Amino acid sequence: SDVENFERLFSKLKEMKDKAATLPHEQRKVHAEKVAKAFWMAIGG
Amino acid sequence: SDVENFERLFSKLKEMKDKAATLPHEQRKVHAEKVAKAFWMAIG
Amino acid sequence: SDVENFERLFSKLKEMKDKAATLPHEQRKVHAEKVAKAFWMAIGG
Amino acid sequence: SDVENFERLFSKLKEMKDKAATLPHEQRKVHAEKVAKAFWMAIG
Repeated sequence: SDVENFERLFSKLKEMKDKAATLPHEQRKVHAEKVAKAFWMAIGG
Repeated sequence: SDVENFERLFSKLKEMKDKAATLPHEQRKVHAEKVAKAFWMAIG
Repeated sequence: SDVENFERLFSKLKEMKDKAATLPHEQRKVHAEKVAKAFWMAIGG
Repeated sequence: SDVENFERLFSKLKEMKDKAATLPHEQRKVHAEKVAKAFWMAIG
């Protein structure tokens, strides 16, 4: 029904809000992994 | 200790290998989170 | 395999460590050779 | 002894010639060792 659909979509919006809050931590993790890949290639990995 | 240094460096090589291997997956997560943020900011 | 690759890369890190330990002796040798080149040019070599 | 002095000075000229000629190669070794040290310190 429309109520269950709205409840599910609010849950989806909360999911999107939480993903957005994760973004700065995720971007720092990506930078650290880029550094690791550069070192990994440099030593001949 | 010789063996302890190898133990430490082996795990640091493994950690560096794992970070490097996870980079494409993490880049896809960052993109998906950016899409989620843009839609959340526009809607909410 | 991944084990042989890790073993080879540890060997590479030990190579880099040994090169780093050689650096002070190498810099003293470079200074002595710079002195020698200055004298060599001075006497018309 | 006249010949002994020439023997000594000839080899000192040769040693000085050899040091001077090795300078560019040794400078490249120093640079490579500095690169190895920077990466070893950052990783290990």
